[PDB]
Amino acid sequence: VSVINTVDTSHEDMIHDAQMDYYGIRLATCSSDRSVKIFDVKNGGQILIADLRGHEGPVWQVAWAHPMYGNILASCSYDRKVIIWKEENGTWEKTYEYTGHDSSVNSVCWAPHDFGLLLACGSSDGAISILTYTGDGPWEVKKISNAHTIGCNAVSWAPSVYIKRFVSGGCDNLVKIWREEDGQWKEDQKLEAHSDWVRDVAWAPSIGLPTSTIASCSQDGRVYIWTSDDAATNCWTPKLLHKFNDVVWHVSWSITANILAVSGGDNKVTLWKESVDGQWACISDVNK
Amino acid sequence: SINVCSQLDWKRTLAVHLWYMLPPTATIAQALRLYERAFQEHGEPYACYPLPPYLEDCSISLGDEPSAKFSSLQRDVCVHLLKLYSERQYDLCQLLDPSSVTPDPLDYRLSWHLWMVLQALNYTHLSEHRQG
Amino acid sequence: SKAEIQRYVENAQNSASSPREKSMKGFLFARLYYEAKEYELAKRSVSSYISVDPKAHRFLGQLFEIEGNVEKAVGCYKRSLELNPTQKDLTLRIAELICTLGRAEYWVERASKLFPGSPEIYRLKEQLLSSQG
Repeated sequence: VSVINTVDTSHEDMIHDAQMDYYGIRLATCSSDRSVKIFDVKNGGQILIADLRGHEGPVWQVAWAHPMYGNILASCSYDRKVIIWKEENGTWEKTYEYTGHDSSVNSVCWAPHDFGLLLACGSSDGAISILTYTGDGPWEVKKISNAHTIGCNAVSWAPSVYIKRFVSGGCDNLVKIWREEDGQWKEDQKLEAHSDWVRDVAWAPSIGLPTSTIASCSQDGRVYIWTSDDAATNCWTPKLLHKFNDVVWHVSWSITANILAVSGGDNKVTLWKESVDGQWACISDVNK
Repeated sequence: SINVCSQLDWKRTLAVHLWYMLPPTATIAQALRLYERAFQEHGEPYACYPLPPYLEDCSISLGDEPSAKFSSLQRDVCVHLLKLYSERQYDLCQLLDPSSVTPDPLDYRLSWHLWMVLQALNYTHLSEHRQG
Repeated sequence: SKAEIQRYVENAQNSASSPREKSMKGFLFARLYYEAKEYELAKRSVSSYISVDPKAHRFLGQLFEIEGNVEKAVGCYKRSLELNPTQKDLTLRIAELICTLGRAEYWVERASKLFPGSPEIYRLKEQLLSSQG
């Protein structure tokens, strides 16, 4: 509601996505100008600290890693290259470049620090690659082939509760949850409710709750809320939030109070919070 | 139709039923139920619907269909408190809704202290999920 | 208490003089008149609301029907249906208009598909067939 410092990005195109760090001192930003820029916003002062240009095509997503492993920043892209940057003594350098995909990599999401330094990459070839840094040596790659028939749009890991699980949504109209069994990523659930392409899926960071909640926005506009009271049962119940007329793009949960931020093609952000009785109600409308 | 109960807010309507209409020796529950049936019609709805103190200004226009709206409108915490005081069959969740006292759904102080008092009164029908 | 209604009249007057279009504010004042009873200005403000919604739509339709105004009934019902911000039933009086006009076949088939056990609509389509068969 209140207006703090407004940043000047010195960019040349539409910033497709952004993401702040764990402690809220920095902001990564990615645009269609093949450039990932790092901004140090401290005490209301916009300071461009780094400009990382290593892609051949547009950059779609940027994800910060947990503080304990250092300042690790992942950036996916259209050029089938997942570039992992790392800050050493104030200098950002490319440490690893995974080029094992046939089409555009659309999403990157780090695993909870408990599991390790795992990164999931969803690409338009219908494949999810799991990169793993063991501390010593290179990155072990586990590629889940034919995950989605057409392509994979978004990936998001479950809060650590340790059974490693992550949810992925694709253009095949199906939201799929994955689970690591015996060291192998196997398909766990198939949630079907959308009539069109799933654009983004994000697993709620459930705090003090037995229930697990996942949100999924789609092309048709219907935002569904998937809830499973018991993790063992794996019975997921969907609940329509609101059918937006314009294509909903991505969904994001708040860390502390689980408030969903929904953005549609109408250039507006609608905040939704579940009430005690159960009905979801919009609390504010923050348009561009 | 000489309605004596008219021009009175829900609280005063129940109070009048307790002293004047009912005998000097009566139980609270019976009076409450009678008042409830009074606005639920019989036969005219002479009593007033229990409305939150902020929603009173614009009582929903009951054009030919009052009941289909009453089944979505909330009631002030006091009614549910009286009901729980009488019996153990009621939704604690409705009772503990932030909107009832304050329109915004972000203020929770009262709700939380009330839940603590209810836990301390040996009344814990609330599900783990909602508590959390 | 006749007082807060006058205050709401003042506020709706302000939010009608400032935002001249004000179908919503003027419709709140019209709903005040409909809670009270001055059919002329009530229908007029509701007409401003609909033209410039099921509330004003049913107001216009039922007023036209109670006066016998098939023309205004068909206009209000058809406009509301084809724009539909919340509108289901007025197509019935639309069917009655189209019948009083061969034409009622569309709306009587619509009512047939929306409610199979329809005696009134079955007889209406029966008379439509008896005039257009």
